[PDB]
Amino acid sequence: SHRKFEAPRHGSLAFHPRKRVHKVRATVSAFPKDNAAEKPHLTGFLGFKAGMTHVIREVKRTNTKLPKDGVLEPVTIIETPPMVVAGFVGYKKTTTGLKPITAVFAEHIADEFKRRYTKKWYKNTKNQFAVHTEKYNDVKAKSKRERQIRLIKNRCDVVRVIAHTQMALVPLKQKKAEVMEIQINGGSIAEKVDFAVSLLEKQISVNSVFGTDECIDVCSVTKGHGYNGVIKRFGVRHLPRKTHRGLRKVA
Amino acid sequence: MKEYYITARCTDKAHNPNEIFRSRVFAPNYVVAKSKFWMMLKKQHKVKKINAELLQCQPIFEKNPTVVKNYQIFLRYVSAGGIHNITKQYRDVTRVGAVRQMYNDLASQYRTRQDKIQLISITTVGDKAVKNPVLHQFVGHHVKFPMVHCKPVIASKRFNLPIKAGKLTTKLC
Amino acid sequence: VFSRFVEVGRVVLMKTGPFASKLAVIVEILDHNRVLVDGPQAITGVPRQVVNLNTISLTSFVVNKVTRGMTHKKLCLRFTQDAIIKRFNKTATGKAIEKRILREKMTDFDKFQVSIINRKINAAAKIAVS
Amino acid sequence: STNNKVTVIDCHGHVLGRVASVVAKHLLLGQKFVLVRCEDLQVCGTLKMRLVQWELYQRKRVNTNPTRGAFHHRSPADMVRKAVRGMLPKNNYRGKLALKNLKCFEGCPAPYDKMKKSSIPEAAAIYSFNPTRKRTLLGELGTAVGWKYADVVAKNEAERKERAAKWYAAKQLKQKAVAEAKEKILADEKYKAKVAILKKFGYA
Amino acid sequence: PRLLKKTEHVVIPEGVNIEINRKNIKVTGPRGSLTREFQHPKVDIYASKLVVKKEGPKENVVVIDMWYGNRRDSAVVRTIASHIKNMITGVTKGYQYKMRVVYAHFPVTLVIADDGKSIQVQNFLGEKRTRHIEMYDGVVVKKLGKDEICLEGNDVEKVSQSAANIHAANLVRNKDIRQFLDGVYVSEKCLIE
Amino acid sequence: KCRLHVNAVFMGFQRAQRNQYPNVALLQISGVNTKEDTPFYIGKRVAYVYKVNVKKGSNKPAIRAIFGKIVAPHGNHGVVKARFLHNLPPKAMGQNLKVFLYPSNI
RNA sequence: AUAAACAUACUUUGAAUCGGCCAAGUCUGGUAAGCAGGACUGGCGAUGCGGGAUGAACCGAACGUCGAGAUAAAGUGCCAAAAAGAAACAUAACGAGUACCACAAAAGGUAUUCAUUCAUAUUGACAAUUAUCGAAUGAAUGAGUCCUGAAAAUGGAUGGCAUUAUAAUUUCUUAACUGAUACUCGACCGUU
RNA sequence: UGUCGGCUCUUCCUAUCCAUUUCAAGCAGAAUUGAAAAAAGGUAUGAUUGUUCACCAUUUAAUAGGGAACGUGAGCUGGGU
RNA sequence: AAUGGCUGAAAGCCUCUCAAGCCAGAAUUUCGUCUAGAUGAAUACUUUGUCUUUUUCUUGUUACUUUAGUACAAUUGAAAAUUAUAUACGUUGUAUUUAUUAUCUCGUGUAUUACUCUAUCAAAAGGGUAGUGAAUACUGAGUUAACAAAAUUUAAAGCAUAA
Repeated sequence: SHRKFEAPRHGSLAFHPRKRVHKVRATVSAFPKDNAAEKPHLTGFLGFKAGMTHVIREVKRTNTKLPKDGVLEPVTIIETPPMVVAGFVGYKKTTTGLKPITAVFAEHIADEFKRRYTKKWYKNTKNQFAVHTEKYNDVKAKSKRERQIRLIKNRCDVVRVIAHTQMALVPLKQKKAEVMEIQINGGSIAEKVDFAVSLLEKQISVNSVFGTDECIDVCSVTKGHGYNGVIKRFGVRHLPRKTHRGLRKVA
Repeated sequence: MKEYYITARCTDKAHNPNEIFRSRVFAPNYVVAKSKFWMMLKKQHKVKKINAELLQCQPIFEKNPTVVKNYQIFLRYVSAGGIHNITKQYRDVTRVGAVRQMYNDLASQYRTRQDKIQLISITTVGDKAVKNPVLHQFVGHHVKFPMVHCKPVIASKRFNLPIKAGKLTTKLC
Repeated sequence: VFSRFVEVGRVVLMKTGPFASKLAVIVEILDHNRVLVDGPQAITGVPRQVVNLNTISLTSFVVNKVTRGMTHKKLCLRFTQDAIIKRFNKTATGKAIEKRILREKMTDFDKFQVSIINRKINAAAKIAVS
Repeated sequence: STNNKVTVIDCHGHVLGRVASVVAKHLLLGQKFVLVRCEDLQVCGTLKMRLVQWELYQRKRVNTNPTRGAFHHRSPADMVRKAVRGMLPKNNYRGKLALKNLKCFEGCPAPYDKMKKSSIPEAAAIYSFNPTRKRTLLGELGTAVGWKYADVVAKNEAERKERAAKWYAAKQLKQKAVAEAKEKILADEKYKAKVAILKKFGYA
Repeated sequence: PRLLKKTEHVVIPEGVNIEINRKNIKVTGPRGSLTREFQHPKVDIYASKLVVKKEGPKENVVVIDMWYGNRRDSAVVRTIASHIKNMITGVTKGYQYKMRVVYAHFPVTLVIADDGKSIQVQNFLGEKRTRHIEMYDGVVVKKLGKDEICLEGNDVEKVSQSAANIHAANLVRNKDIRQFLDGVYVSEKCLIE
Repeated sequence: KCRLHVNAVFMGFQRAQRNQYPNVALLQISGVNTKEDTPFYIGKRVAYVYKVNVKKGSNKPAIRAIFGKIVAPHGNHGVVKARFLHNLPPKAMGQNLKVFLYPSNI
């Protein structure tokens, strides 16, 4: 028999299954579509949410009935200290999606970036990138790096810079940095690698990436709530008071 | 298909025993030829096998199975609706050769099985008497056409390999 | 424009059956599927018969002044006058037909020398090129 | 003996089902097959007709749990594997072993781009099709149903033709030189003893 | 039924050069160059000479030949022959399509770009949306007179389609079209020369 | 040293749709594409030679064989019937079988 | 005429059983029913085996334990043992595809193939522009195939994969082939 | 095999009520009527009755018709039977 | 998609096509975007460089330890496209497994190679250069074989140290 009355289904199936993530940082599953008729630039950043406040702002839109003295809006504050670029990677377009080809790294690597390659740092030998650094200037290694740069310019289509935060500038207790791959959208692959190489060991600020009054996307992990029932998970109707064995369930 | 010459006579009160029934029957073998022959007698002269004597049942062979001839088969067949008479022309070198064409063509275009067709007669017509739209195009003396999209021929099943080497080509032939 | 046609007088080449790799001459066309080959039985041995076009192949020769339903006697005169056998044996198929007959009578000793001799010649010819 | 070689099949200008029947029979006979260019196969039907069949195919899906449901692979190399797998024994060791000896790639990867290629005369589209019957390439159909890598394969194939074109021209020059050097020493006076044997059997 | 041989031809005038490479006819004439592909797997297109008049002499022709084939496929010989015939006209005396504008109460303004590769239709039936309508390569619009434009080009398939594209953008919707006889219509189809 | 045999594929036993008779094994000799090329091989020796990874201390051979004879054709595509001393192991389907040249009648 | 001596005629004592069901070139009641009830026969029950994918009844054929050989129904692109050739009307479609069987009708089409009848067919019919234009044109009917008609509830069923001048359908040719616990020959076990 | 209805909830059918795209009208406009594609999204609040059903008063772009063991009792209620 | 059109035959005309070839057209389909996600890839450090099993230490993994056994660089595998395919020819008629004249010695230089190795420039190459070796052709000559034997593909025991 058909349902007597109709109503929209509770919850969205665009997010089923509701599996919780493992890493606090969330990776963007995409980047803005590349345009090859512009100067290379960075298309992403990474900040730490501080809190929320409210501002009174003056309406500049025309043909609107909003008050002339200002509208109250909520705003989130995202503290974004400068990032450190510690390498770059080239990607190639194959018949199984992007496949990274090489990852050229800088000569000097901060201890924040080294902590990402271990689990018990206080027991580690902390020899990450030690062989890379000690032999950086050798002709055997310098020749290999020039091959890696030339390989990307010949057989790659996507360049991303491996940039990491500096946890000393934030009130968090975590010391290990957060690493994010930021794509370079711009001219030919020849000058993308040229632009990428110039950024090694340099610091990038959020103003170089985003402009003024710019619309952006935000990717993050929502606040956790643990185990929950169907009324909070899916917003279904609570059962009448008379019900045996409980009210807050799908009948 | 083979052609037979069958004769018989009826020896009873109703029929005088001095009139011989002849026929030219196209049958796969001489047992079927007699079976067709007896039915034509019973359905047309009330002559039954138990009151008749067969005289001759001889095969008939083509005199010149090397001369191309245009045939004209007059026949009647039974459909879902009723019974019709058809006249179909065929090109072949033997009388039996053309009849097998008629049986195979009727069973394809008209979906009519062999036990619905009675061959009334078969004659040989002239070159200009052919009226089949397709068959009329090949009766002239100056017929000529290139056979395109030829599949390459294999001498025998001996060289029929499942997987070959290289590429495959048709033939302008 | 197509070069080889299925006409009257066209010299065809049987490709299967008991008369495979034997020449024949079309003297009649029954329809789009069947032709009457009479490759002179007094010359090549192909009897006057009707064959399907899937079993034969065309050639580059047409016998001059062949009418449909030509008799065997007059057809033989036009076949030798054109000298089809002389002309056919100089073609790529003609030499391929005689090659197959040459190879099918080899013995194990015959195949031994050829494999040995040709291997040296091919190796030596490769050396001579800088 | 043990046949460790691979029978490379160039799926260009073939029929999808007819290729599979010949391959799926010979996978059960111990042969290892690699079908390069499984995106150049042909299937009977216009693009409109092929999409209706795909729309019917996509409907088959477990109602209570689509994650368990029939998995509809859009890549042409997976259309061929599915078609081949339907002609192999199901749920036994014999069927699974024969499937492990089959691979397509949409183009021609590094090892199989320089191997000798084969053909299946039963599956050729020039022997089993009316020329006026409209057909559909697997790659063209795959793009319609959501196969994204139709442009990578077209780019990769383009550079494989430019590399082979110059290799073929270089090989042609060397072959002409060797061919003309063989004629000179076939006609030499010292080699008459050997040549006389070759002329006897028609080799030379 | 199946025809053993269906043949059609198109005569080439003096100023037209035709070269054929695997059903790919390229026609070059006094006005320009035209190209097309006839991907029918059962036609044979080739140049030759053939006497086409009862008492006239030989002349250069392009012969479209199709052998044994059903009437579904035998009908394409004359279709391709007509297509090649239109090419010869197009590169010798190009095609022009005169389109006239009809309105009831609201005048309609056509803003033709400077290059002639685009047009603009405004105030159609008092609407505020403006229709652009691109033009195919080789087709040029121009304002002939008052409430009239003509399209100039060589390919009759490009010219006619562009004219129909202009009409198709200015249809009356949700109204009795037997009363609202508005839009741009093709007055007549003729040759530039 | 030399090749004195022709490889044949152990396709499977003589069978029906739902039955199987392992007394007779079907083989596909290489180069025999029709049943008229079968009369040569009717009677020739056939061997299924396999390899066993024996332990060091075991005196059993590391290469064992099962022999048999080709007895009759099977179908029009040059498939033969072979009967062995012991029925072939069904794990050996699709493997290669040496078809020798003796008993020679040449 | 044919067959019949482990033929024929029995006598005595007794068991179980009398809920039946199915098929059909059959019938009666009923709108009909996998409904109810009958005449004749064959089956299932009491019965496995090969085939129809699967199935109490359909098709072949009825069973001691086996070896080899021809066969039956029916099959021969792969699952699956086994086929090659010939001609056609089909096929731009979830159209076609192993009877019982698991569905489709009336009706319509300037869709297509073939046949019959009639008229125009030339020194000139039809279409287009009396002339040119120069070979078929028009009408009616019948028989096959195709398309519309053709809408149901979990996602799915020519058995599946697949085919498309077929690997579909209708008919053929070839002293082609495959295959049952039935047939022939042989060995052994038991009854007579 | 827990036998009505209601409540809660998901999914499915189209023989479509609305929204989208089209053709026709005895379609001037507005409002309507007949039909095609299309089932991805929506399709209400109450008085009386245990009612399914019904009949009223509104609101809405619309307040369409049905299936899932006449969906759903170790999901509820027990109004009816 | 429905639908409206373009060129256009069949059927000299007409026709959007129960023809080939195109365009416009949906809350439509597919890319793009979002969520979960298998086989994977790159980089960092620790190793190892012909190979395995049974044991064994550890929370566990890798390297590691002992006793053996096993192989030792050098002829493999690519035209593309079309098929009514420019003209000519039809090059016929057996895909992989599976195309080397038994072993060794003596010999002279030259030449060759999708051959091996070294150095170098490059390179996600059957790459270039230079050298060396191997095999082959010019192209030989000589020794030996009789009975026997001509086989790996992997077994068995450990926890000192490091990550």
